Amino acid sequence: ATQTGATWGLDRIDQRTLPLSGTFTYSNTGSGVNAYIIDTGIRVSHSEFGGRATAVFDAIGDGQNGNDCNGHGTHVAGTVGGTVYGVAKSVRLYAVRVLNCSGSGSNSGVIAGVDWVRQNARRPAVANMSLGGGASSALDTAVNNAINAGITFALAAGNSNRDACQFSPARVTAGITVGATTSTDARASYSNYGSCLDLFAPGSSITSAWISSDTSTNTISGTSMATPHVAGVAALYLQSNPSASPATVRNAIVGNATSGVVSNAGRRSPNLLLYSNYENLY
Ligand SMILES: [Ca+2]
Ligand SMILES: [Ca+2]
Repeated sequence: ATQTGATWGLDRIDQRTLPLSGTFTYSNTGSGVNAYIIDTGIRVSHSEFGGRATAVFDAIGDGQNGNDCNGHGTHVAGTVGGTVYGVAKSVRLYAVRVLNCSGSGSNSGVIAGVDWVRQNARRPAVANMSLGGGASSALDTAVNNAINAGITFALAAGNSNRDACQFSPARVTAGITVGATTSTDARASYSNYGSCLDLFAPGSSITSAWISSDTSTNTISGTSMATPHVAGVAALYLQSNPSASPATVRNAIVGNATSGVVSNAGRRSPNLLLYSNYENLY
């Protein structure tokens, strides 16, 4: 299927080279795949989700019961799986709320959320963590444990224009750690960089769902916006390869990526940009 009038980040990932086509083509939809959005929640009623999003976990305890009162989680969910703004347009989406209305949360609550996904995820599964903070061996361990249980993790690199290896969970090697690019294929000014990245994806001026209403949208930037394009592609891959381990998924995403197109990628960064096209028997 080919989507016309596609937003730029989707437009970019289905092709190797610029210029943008205005189109996003996909052969799969992530039907049958489960995507756990570890974030500020999801406004599950949003039109973008068509009933495919549900709230499953909330460590904040403010009475939202997984609903998003920030926007970030909804926006991220929309990039993974929204009808118009998403990569994997039939994926199931699950709100694992570990951040509050200001996008803040205890480390303990984040670990609880990861561990909930380890124990309760429906396979095949992808988890998205567009969040981070200071180095935390406990959180690294929770993420490693969940990956060892068979769940692919997409991890934001962070937004300090620093080496990502200083941050958790970006420094978890087994997770797919994602830096941000702009529409000109430059590394975004704020993107973290370095050898803990796996690849880059579109992260600046990304349009997706928001929380002001069930038809709202917002256009924002971050490694938080890059990450869900990777999670989405992982869902596309997992629909065709439902028993694939996280190592196999990571190798398939990194091995398919477009090489050499990211400008100013930063010291020791892999010069690789997400690419969504996988071939199939006919
Ligand atoms: Ca395109
Ligand atoms: Ca990693």
